[PDB]
Amino acid sequence: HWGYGKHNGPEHWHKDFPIAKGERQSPVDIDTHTAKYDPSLKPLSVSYDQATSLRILNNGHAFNVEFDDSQDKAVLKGGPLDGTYRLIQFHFHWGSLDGQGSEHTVDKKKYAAELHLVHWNTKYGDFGKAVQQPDGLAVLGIFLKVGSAKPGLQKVVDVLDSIKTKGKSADFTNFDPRGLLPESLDYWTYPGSLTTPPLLECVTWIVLKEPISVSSEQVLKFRKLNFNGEGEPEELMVDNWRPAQPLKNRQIKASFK
Ligand SMILES: NS(=O)(=O)c1c(F)c(F)c(S(=O)(=O)CCO)c(N[C@H](c2ccccc2)[C@@H](O)c2ccccc2)c1F
Ligand SMILES: [Zn+2]
Repeated sequence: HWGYGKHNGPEHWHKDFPIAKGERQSPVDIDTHTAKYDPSLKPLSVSYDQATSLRILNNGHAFNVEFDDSQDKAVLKGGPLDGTYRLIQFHFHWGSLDGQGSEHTVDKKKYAAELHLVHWNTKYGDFGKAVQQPDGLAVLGIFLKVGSAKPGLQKVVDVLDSIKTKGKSADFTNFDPRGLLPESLDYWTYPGSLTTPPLLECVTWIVLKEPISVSSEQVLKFRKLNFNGEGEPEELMVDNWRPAQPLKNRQIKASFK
């Protein structure tokens, strides 16, 4: 039922998922002056050299690229994390215009889009068990601004015409997610939640300070996707972001300054 429109969007999600009004909901505005530099935070370790992508799917909310996570390959650790987290999928959130689209904001600034690389804690054995845990997931968030093209994105962009509508999927092998990272791994971190139903409070968020640049043409291709299925009226997949939620009790920590 849920989606991103007037009658089913963010302001409605609490009826099916009352945690929507919980104490550790995401995204949030990152007030960069209030974030605490934490000298005890470790550099983030991103090891994606053996990542194995499997498919790409239009799920009617966004598109996912899912990875084979049955071996110890693409892993996030260090930073604020205890233990090892395995990459399972990435997706994006983006706007109808370049001035909105991100879920997190930085001093109220919205970016054109936001990339989420979703990892589960290997101590829980699989992602379905990990989402039931308060430290089950680590999501790496990367802002996108419009400027110069991101060459590492173009393989994604060029397959989107094959998954235009809800339910469509394709083969999507040998995609290297290292091509979506910025130069710097400096980050903010805080405890939060999934930003889509079921909104589980299971995520350690790690948001990189440095955005990647993508071209205007690359993001225009995201905006040609459809929310609807094949043979329903066409509704462009745009503005699939949840707005910032109350920070409540929480402290955002910075790895830098
Ligand atoms: N922004 S976010 O990172 O919070 C987020 C999304 F915004 C998002 F769009 C997805 S999605 O799979 O692309 C479509 C909505 O379910 C998921 N996918 C969930 C997921 C995938 C892999 C491992 C854990 C969670 C979703 O598929 C899910 C939710 C709850 C329980 C199992 C799986 C997601 F986690
Ligand atoms: Zn997301």
